[PDB]
Amino acid sequence: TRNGRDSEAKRLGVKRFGGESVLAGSIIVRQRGTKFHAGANVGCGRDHTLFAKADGKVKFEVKGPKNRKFISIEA
Amino acid sequence: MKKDIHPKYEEITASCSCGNVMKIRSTVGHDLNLDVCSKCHPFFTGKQRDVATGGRVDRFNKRFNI
Amino acid sequence: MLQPKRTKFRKMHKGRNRGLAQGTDVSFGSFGLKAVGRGRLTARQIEAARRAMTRAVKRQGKIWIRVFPDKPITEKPLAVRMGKGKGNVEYWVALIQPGKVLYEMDGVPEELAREAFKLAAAKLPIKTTFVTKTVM
Amino acid sequence: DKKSARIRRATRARRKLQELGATRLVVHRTPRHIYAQVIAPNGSEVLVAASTVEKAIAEQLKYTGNKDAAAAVGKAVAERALEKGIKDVSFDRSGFQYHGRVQALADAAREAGLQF
Amino acid sequence: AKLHDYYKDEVVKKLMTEFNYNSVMQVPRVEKITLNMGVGEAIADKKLLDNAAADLAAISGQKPLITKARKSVAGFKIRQGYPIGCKVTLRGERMWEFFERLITIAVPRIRDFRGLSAKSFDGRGNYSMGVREQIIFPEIDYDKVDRVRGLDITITTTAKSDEEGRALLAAFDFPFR
Amino acid sequence: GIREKIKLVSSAGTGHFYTTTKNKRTKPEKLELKKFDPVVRQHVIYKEAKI
RNA sequence: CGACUUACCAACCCGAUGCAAACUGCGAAUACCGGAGAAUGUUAUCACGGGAGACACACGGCGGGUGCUAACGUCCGUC
RNA sequence: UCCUCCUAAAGAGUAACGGAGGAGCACGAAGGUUGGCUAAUCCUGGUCGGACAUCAGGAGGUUAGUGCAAUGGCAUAAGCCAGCUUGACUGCGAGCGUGACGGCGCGAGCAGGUGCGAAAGCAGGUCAUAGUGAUCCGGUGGUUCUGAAUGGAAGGGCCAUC
RNA sequence: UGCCUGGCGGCCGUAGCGCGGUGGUCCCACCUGACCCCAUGCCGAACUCAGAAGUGAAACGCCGUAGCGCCGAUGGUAGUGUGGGGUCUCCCCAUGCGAGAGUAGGGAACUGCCAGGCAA
RNA sequence: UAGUCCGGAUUGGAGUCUGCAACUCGACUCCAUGAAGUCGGAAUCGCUAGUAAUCGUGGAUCAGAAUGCCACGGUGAAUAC
RNA sequence: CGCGGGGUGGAGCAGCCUGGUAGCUCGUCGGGCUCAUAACCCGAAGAUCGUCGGUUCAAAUCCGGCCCCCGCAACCA
RNA sequence: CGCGGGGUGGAGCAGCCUGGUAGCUCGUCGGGCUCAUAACCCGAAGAUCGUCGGUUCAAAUCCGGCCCCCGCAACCA
Ligand SMILES: [K+]
Ligand SMILES: [Mg+2]
Ligand SMILES: [Mg+2]
Ligand SMILES: [Mg+2]
Ligand SMILES: [Mg+2]
Ligand SMILES: [Mg+2]
Ligand SMILES: [Mg+2]
Ligand SMILES: [Mg+2]
Ligand SMILES: [Mg+2]
Ligand SMILES: [Mg+2]
Ligand SMILES: [Mg+2]
Ligand SMILES: [Mg+2]
Ligand SMILES: [Mg+2]
Ligand SMILES: [Mg+2]
Ligand SMILES: [Mg+2]
Ligand SMILES: [Mg+2]
Ligand SMILES: [Mg+2]
Ligand SMILES: [Mg+2]
Ligand SMILES: [Mg+2]
Ligand SMILES: [Mg+2]
Ligand SMILES: [Mg+2]
Ligand SMILES: [Mg+2]
Ligand SMILES: [Mg+2]
Ligand SMILES: [Mg+2]
Ligand SMILES: [Mg+2]
Ligand SMILES: [Mg+2]
Ligand SMILES: [Mg+2]
Ligand SMILES: [Mg+2]
Ligand SMILES: [Mg+2]
Ligand SMILES: [Mg+2]
Ligand SMILES: [Mg+2]
Ligand SMILES: [Mg+2]
Ligand SMILES: [Mg+2]
Ligand SMILES: [Mg+2]
Ligand SMILES: [Mg+2]
Ligand SMILES: [Mg+2]
Ligand SMILES: [Mg+2]
Ligand SMILES: [Mg+2]
Ligand SMILES: [Mg+2]
Ligand SMILES: [Mg+2]
Ligand SMILES: [Mg+2]
Ligand SMILES: [Mg+2]
Ligand SMILES: [Mg+2]
Ligand SMILES: [Mg+2]
Ligand SMILES: [Mg+2]
Ligand SMILES: [Mg+2]
Ligand SMILES: [Mg+2]
Ligand SMILES: [Mg+2]
Ligand SMILES: [Mg+2]
Ligand SMILES: [Mg+2]
Ligand SMILES: [Mg+2]
Ligand SMILES: [Mg+2]
Ligand SMILES: [Mg+2]
Ligand SMILES: [Mg+2]
Ligand SMILES: [Mg+2]
Ligand SMILES: [Mg+2]
Ligand SMILES: [Mg+2]
Ligand SMILES: [Mg+2]
Ligand SMILES: [Mg+2]
Ligand SMILES: [Mg+2]
Ligand SMILES: [Mg+2]
Ligand SMILES: [Mg+2]
Ligand SMILES: [Mg+2]
Ligand SMILES: [Mg+2]
Ligand SMILES: [Mg+2]
Ligand SMILES: [Mg+2]
Ligand SMILES: [Mg+2]
Ligand SMILES: [Mg+2]
Ligand SMILES: [Mg+2]
Ligand SMILES: [Mg+2]
Ligand SMILES: [Mg+2]
Ligand SMILES: [Mg+2]
Ligand SMILES: [Mg+2]
Ligand SMILES: [Mg+2]
Ligand SMILES: [Mg+2]
Ligand SMILES: [Mg+2]
Ligand SMILES: [Mg+2]
Ligand SMILES: [Mg+2]
Ligand SMILES: [Mg+2]
Ligand SMILES: [Mg+2]
Ligand SMILES: [Mg+2]
Ligand SMILES: [Mg+2]
Ligand SMILES: [Mg+2]
Ligand SMILES: [Mg+2]
Ligand SMILES: [Mg+2]
Ligand SMILES: [Mg+2]
Ligand SMILES: [Mg+2]
Ligand SMILES: [Mg+2]
Ligand SMILES: [Mg+2]
Ligand SMILES: [Mg+2]
Ligand SMILES: [Mg+2]
Ligand SMILES: [Mg+2]
Ligand SMILES: [Mg+2]
Ligand SMILES: [Mg+2]
Ligand SMILES: [Mg+2]
Ligand SMILES: [Mg+2]
Ligand SMILES: [Mg+2]
Ligand SMILES: [Mg+2]
Ligand SMILES: [Mg+2]
Ligand SMILES: [Mg+2]
Ligand SMILES: [Mg+2]
Ligand SMILES: [Mg+2]
Ligand SMILES: [Mg+2]
Ligand SMILES: [Mg+2]
Ligand SMILES: [Mg+2]
Ligand SMILES: [Mg+2]
Ligand SMILES: [Mg+2]
Ligand SMILES: [Mg+2]
Ligand SMILES: [Mg+2]
Ligand SMILES: [Mg+2]
Ligand SMILES: [Mg+2]
Ligand SMILES: [Mg+2]
Ligand SMILES: [Mg+2]
Ligand SMILES: [Mg+2]
Ligand SMILES: [Mg+2]
Ligand SMILES: [Mg+2]
Ligand SMILES: [Mg+2]
Ligand SMILES: [Mg+2]
Ligand SMILES: [Mg+2]
Ligand SMILES: [Mg+2]
Ligand SMILES: [Mg+2]
Ligand SMILES: [Mg+2]
Ligand SMILES: [Mg+2]
Ligand SMILES: [Mg+2]
Ligand SMILES: [Mg+2]
Ligand SMILES: [Mg+2]
Ligand SMILES: [Mg+2]
Ligand SMILES: [Mg+2]
Repeated sequence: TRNGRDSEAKRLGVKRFGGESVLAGSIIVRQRGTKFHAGANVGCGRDHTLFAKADGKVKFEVKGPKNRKFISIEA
Repeated sequence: MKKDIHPKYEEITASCSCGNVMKIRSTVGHDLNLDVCSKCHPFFTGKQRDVATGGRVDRFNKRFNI
Repeated sequence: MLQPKRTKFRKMHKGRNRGLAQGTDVSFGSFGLKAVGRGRLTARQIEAARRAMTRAVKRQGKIWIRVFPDKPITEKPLAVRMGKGKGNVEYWVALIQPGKVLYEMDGVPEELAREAFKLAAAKLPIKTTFVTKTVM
Repeated sequence: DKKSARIRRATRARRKLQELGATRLVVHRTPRHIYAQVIAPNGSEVLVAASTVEKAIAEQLKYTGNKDAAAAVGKAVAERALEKGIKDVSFDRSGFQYHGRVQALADAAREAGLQF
Repeated sequence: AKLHDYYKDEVVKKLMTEFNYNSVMQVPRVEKITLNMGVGEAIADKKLLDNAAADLAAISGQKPLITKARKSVAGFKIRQGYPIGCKVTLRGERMWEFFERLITIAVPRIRDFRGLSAKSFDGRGNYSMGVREQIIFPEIDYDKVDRVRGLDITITTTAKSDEEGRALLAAFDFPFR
Repeated sequence: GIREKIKLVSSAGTGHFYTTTKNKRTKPEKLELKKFDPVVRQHVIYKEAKI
């Protein structure tokens, strides 16, 4: 053949889901671009990884002018 | 405007041979001397004299005259 | 022989020809050849059935071809073992679900439009039927 | 349009400031008049507001739209803000280059006592 | 400032009667005069553009911007961010001073000037002249320049149509065909 | 290949150093960044040097 | 250099149709993650230690790659 | 060996000599940060100037751009200019993700000491995911460690790095 | 209390366009000047400063009009978990879930908190 | 010491004579026009003194139409081992 | 069918695997030389690079398909 | 890993250890030559030392780097 190569899989996706209790530091979403965005008490690292900045329950929202998905935390 | 970088934009007197004296401001020096202006240029007469040039039948009649 | 003029990808998966068709209504022309059966029409079959209609109705009338291939079919050479790559694209097919209007005619009599579609249907693999442009 | 270009030029500050959850001092400048208002960290309700459009301040000044007028508002807002109990705030320049009237307003707000 | 005051004192009036304008702001006013000089031959000789800038800086008051090439193209052998021409975007006070000097004493020195094109409008009142030589302006000394590199003048206005924008210029005794 | 590696050495202090890459052909002059020396515990002018 | 004729060939928008594993302005059933609560189950769970075997699988049904929608073929997912 | 897309059955993962493409670097500014900007393709008009340089307008609305493939992303722009600079910083690290493991990744906050901004703040390399190899054995500089009787030293160790 | 207009959020297109009409006492915008503060990689177009002669022309508001965009049922259709059956590269019963598209239509948004002016 | 006050081609216009007649197709004149050309590649020609070179001049044919032909005289060389 | 290498004025060769440049030798056309032809001398033209597509600011030169062309391999039973 | 030599017109050379004066040979255009061609002969057109830095009256030259050019023989993750 001419081809037959492939990269190792990156285990990207929503790790902790909506309504799930998480501890401060817990990664919520591993993903490439900002498919989800950082809302209240959530960070956004160099890898665009959304992580909890405070102990609470995860909350997914669909808010903004352009109608983007935001991840917030509420204690 | 930004000072230093630009050239010296000084006032000067334009005076053509027609008689139209006219102060202006430009990068020249001391004085000016012009040939023509917006007044005294042949465009209002120019178009009258330029368009009415053709005429072949009368040119023949001027030679024969009969 | 009908074929896409350039394509994104040379080779395509096999897939599965399931469900019902979408081009069911006789849209442009008066009459039409509807596919009762399920299957796939090669580029050769379409041209062969087009020639059989066109030559039956003569110069007069107008024909539409609602189906177009755009699905390449690979085939492995003779006396070649399995694997060592996907085979080479030989021919092109159009997947035909039940209900799909294949051809449509216009500007001909009803009795002589049928006789033409029989000759076309004879070339095709799929079981077909005659349909008229109804209202709504 | 100019306005729209000023809004999106400001937006980055606003959105960064609402994420922190801080009490912002918005300052809307205008050819005639200069406005200022302290807004609660939620963003909706206003706690303190002052401007040269207010006759209480307009009656005193020479002209409503200059550095000395901006200082008079900048003093006023901060003078109310301390009575309400506000002290630690942020300063939303609101798409206006921090230089003239808004700088005078901010400096007057600092010198009045509003610690930010 | 002479043509500037002429606009306000006269012309402001003359145009009101033609198109029965509701307000004084409806009348077209002249916004900016943009002198361009796409020298182009600066690919070979780098100084040749510095000579053109010296000529634009003479013709206008202010010093020109050296315009970079927007995109790379093979047809002329140029690349992204290469200095290819000069421009001056003069407006306000010196604009009216230049606009007088253009029509009153520069146009008349155009070689065999018979009439300027009245059909040279953009469909939105913005006029565009193109002068062949530099010598037509009296700011350039004769034994200084050694190349006939023309510029092009572009008068930008607030009019919404070329017919509406023609009267504006025509009202300044602008020589049309 | 091409882009070699260098040793940014501290001026004022102990022989602590950083290491970075550098293109030597395009940039023939030497670096002079102002990085943190942790032995002195201070920001110091770190000059370029070879390994 | 002034310009007429024309058995004539297909643009980008219009309206009407199709098609797509590597197209998506939409979009299920399921499956998966978390919490709440009954009841049921020989703790079924997870944790640490002692011993292993095993790491040639087969076919059948569903989703598929491959082959010819060939093979008691081949390769995966799932029972 | 590594990265991207599909195959992959809407969590993760998932094979074949299945289908298509890439990588083995680049960069002292192409990093940091404050201040500004906003794109392709046209249609017009315009000195040479043409099918295409530069200017002016309009219509467009991201059709572009992103150091390099693809996918996901980007207007608050992560795109494009600009001014100061060295956070491409040392010691840590709550907690998570991903690994059979060796490993790999993300990370608020803390201590020290810095840039930038008026500050709010931001900054522990670059839109993200490729740019890479374990140990052993040596080399180089350092060091509050060892120092085969005792002082040293060699050789070790520990740091940093090849 | 209403009528106005600003600032600032909630909501993100039933919230946007095209179209037609309008507002200028304030408010807002163009505007007026540029010794200055500061500004253009040229230009007071920007940004900035000082002002009040004009104006509501453009902008922005604001009210109208379905030319578009958008929202959008019901019934059906397609898929489909579970269990069964076929004529078994396809489908069909039983039972649950049930779109997309397209119709009937809805539609010129709706509200918070200060702040100023105007008929009360 | 310049494509020049060098060259004077080429063209537009206005004419003059001859001649039945000047557009194909004459000559000359005036006005404007102002080209190639900066001493010529391989080659190559004539010329041994009033000759070569160079300046004008006339005639024949001829209504008109020479830069040709045939004649005439001005200045007048170099070189021939 | 696998595997390298090719395809450039009329001929044979460079330039091609390091992207912007088209040379060399004959032949051809024009003029010389000769009584003439050859030889010889002096000028001149002549190839968008197999073809169709990409990538790119730009392709003879990079990459892909397809049409000829050489060289190599198609073995154990 | 090194100590060493070596670095000029387009290129192959020397000259470079013994600081004040960069040669020499192929590429170079005009001659003279001959009814002519080849030769042969004569003169012309080009580097202030790859390049940057210290001292001293004078620095390719004395001394340090770079870009490198290597001769080699060593080279055991
Ligand atoms: K598995
Ligand atoms: Mg694989
Ligand atoms: Mg992958
Ligand atoms: Mg894999
Ligand atoms: Mg592996
Ligand atoms: Mg970070
Ligand atoms: Mg499939
Ligand atoms: Mg279908
Ligand atoms: Mg349909
Ligand atoms: Mg094979
Ligand atoms: Mg910013
Ligand atoms: Mg008031
Ligand atoms: Mg310091
Ligand atoms: Mg057609
Ligand atoms: Mg349509
Ligand atoms: Mg897919
Ligand atoms: Mg799909
Ligand atoms: Mg739709
Ligand atoms: Mg969606
Ligand atoms: Mg649902
Ligand atoms: Mg369920
Ligand atoms: Mg559960
Ligand atoms: Mg649980
Ligand atoms: Mg539970
Ligand atoms: Mg529970
Ligand atoms: Mg309970
Ligand atoms: Mg228990
Ligand atoms: Mg447990
Ligand atoms: Mg367990
Ligand atoms: Mg055990
Ligand atoms: Mg095994
Ligand atoms: Mg196995
Ligand atoms: Mg076994
Ligand atoms: Mg198996
Ligand atoms: Mg089986
Ligand atoms: Mg199956
Ligand atoms: Mg099978
Ligand atoms: Mg059996
Ligand atoms: Mg099997
Ligand atoms: Mg998948
Ligand atoms: Mg998956
Ligand atoms: Mg799944
Ligand atoms: Mg497996
Ligand atoms: Mg590869
Ligand atoms: Mg690197
Ligand atoms: Mg910079
Ligand atoms: Mg940054
Ligand atoms: Mg528009
Ligand atoms: Mg793009
Ligand atoms: Mg791409
Ligand atoms: Mg950046
Ligand atoms: Mg950016
Ligand atoms: Mg500083
Ligand atoms: Mg510095
Ligand atoms: Mg500095
Ligand atoms: Mg680094
Ligand atoms: Mg990384
Ligand atoms: Mg301390
Ligand atoms: Mg600290
Ligand atoms: Mg500082
Ligand atoms: Mg500071
Ligand atoms: Mg701070
Ligand atoms: Mg950052
Ligand atoms: Mg970057
Ligand atoms: Mg990147
Ligand atoms: Mg990467
Ligand atoms: Mg080993
Ligand atoms: Mg060791
Ligand atoms: Mg040693
Ligand atoms: Mg020591
Ligand atoms: Mg210690
Ligand atoms: Mg000791
Ligand atoms: Mg000791
Ligand atoms: Mg010791
Ligand atoms: Mg002992
Ligand atoms: Mg002792
Ligand atoms: Mg001892
Ligand atoms: Mg002792
Ligand atoms: Mg030691
Ligand atoms: Mg050691
Ligand atoms: Mg230790
Ligand atoms: Mg609105
Ligand atoms: Mg309107
Ligand atoms: Mg209107
Ligand atoms: Mg009105
Ligand atoms: Mg009106
Ligand atoms: Mg008032
Ligand atoms: Mg102005
Ligand atoms: Mg202004
Ligand atoms: Mg209006
Ligand atoms: Mg209007
Ligand atoms: Mg209303
Ligand atoms: Mg209505
Ligand atoms: Mg209606
Ligand atoms: Mg109605
Ligand atoms: Mg209902
Ligand atoms: Mg079943
Ligand atoms: Mg079933
Ligand atoms: Mg049953
Ligand atoms: Mg039965
Ligand atoms: Mg059966
Ligand atoms: Mg329904
Ligand atoms: Mg629906
Ligand atoms: Mg719908
Ligand atoms: Mg309808
Ligand atoms: Mg209706
Ligand atoms: Mg409304
Ligand atoms: Mg209402
Ligand atoms: Mg209230
Ligand atoms: Mg001279
Ligand atoms: Mg000439
Ligand atoms: Mg002359
Ligand atoms: Mg010439
Ligand atoms: Mg010449
Ligand atoms: Mg001569
Ligand atoms: Mg000769
Ligand atoms: Mg003579
Ligand atoms: Mg004579
Ligand atoms: Mg005679
Ligand atoms: Mg003669
Ligand atoms: Mg050649
Ligand atoms: Mg010949
Ligand atoms: Mg050929
Ligand atoms: Mg491209
Ligand atoms: Mg080429
Ligand atoms: Mg030796
Ligand atoms: Mg002779
Ligand atoms: Mg080794």
